[PDB]
Amino acid sequence: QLVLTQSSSASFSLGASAKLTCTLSRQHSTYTIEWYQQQPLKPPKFVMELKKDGSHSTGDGIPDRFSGSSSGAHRYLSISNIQPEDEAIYICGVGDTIKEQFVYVFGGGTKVTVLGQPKSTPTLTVFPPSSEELKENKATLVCLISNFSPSGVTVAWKANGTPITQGVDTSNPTKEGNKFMASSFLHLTSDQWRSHNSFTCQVTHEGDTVEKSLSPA
Amino acid sequence: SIQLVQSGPELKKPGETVRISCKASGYSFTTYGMNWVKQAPGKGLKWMGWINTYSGVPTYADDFKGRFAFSLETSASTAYLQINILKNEDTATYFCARRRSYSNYFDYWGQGSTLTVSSAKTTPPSVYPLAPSMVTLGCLVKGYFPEPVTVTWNSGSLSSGVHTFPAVLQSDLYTLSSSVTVPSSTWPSQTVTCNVAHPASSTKVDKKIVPR
Repeated sequence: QLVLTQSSSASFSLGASAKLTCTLSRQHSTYTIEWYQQQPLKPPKFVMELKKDGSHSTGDGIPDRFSGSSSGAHRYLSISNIQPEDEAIYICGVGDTIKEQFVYVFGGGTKVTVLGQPKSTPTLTVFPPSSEELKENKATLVCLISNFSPSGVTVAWKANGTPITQGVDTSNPTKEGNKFMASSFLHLTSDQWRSHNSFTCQVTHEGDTVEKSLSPA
Repeated sequence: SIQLVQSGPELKKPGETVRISCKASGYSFTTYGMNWVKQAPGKGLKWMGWINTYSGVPTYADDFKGRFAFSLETSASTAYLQINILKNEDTATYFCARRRSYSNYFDYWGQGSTLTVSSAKTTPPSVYPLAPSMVTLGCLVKGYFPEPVTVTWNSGSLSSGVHTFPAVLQSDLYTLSSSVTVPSSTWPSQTVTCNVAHPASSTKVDKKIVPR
């Protein structure tokens, strides 16, 4: 009947004392839990073991700004002076043994974002279709979006300054250094590429829009 | 210098069977429990159970009682996860993890094995060169299935200034782009090549970037 409850997301200001909560099921309020940290395309990594009295031991690769605290069924992971590198998903876990049978349960995980970082406007790099793709009667236009922070953007495309939505696919952002990047693709036929005066990648970031265009001519 | 190294990505059709492996090195395999953990795309971790590496006795979490089988080959220091009668929602990255039991925690993890369960066919990428102080060159890795692909530049010798972007997915085909930024004085006088690997189709593509 083991249950671990975690909020799905949390945000903290850069340099603040951040606190994440994992809550045990009532009947397991005295249990020792484990915290894990996970980044994109990587396995989780142990952060610390945390007991009901708040005592804790921290893992390989964890700096001492991380600490644990406890109150009742609640288990807290605190990060002093939180840094952008601390953005990750934090997952709590708990084990038990029941009639010689081991059981383990993970919480849902909490995605942590660090706010209050220096803002940075996107750089756009655009590429026309290759001659190789055009020979296959297709044209993919590529818009690489880089050097931006925070991570939220919206991307639209225009053809001769008019909205085009069919054939647009935009990636999620990923973290490079402390900033972010994403890509957007406009899939056309070769005839569409050849028939327009311009195509424009339009990126909105923090409510401000930047544009870069391709001219088939 | 303990490591857990898993088998590569796999694409399987619904109803088929897959066997994923996890090879331990740097310690005595039979002295620590090996656990299995499922992570569906965009979802949390789910403990599947564990296997006693001495006795070979598996323990399954309730949601994994049925189609799942843990086994061992102790002489190869390897644990296996077999999933039978595959379902679409078996699509996930599966991790093996060692448990130590001063402390109780998962102390070593495999890198993950990404399983895709789909009726769509394996498709190698089409790779296209992208040409226009610094210049940015690119490669478009178009229309592959399943994930993932890896991209390097000049066989890994070009690492600074490389950005590989997340894939997009549309109608059972993924596409991504990778870029490298180099001094304009060095191109095209010095050749630049992207190297793309698509493990699930056992394909490798080199593409030289030449002026358009």
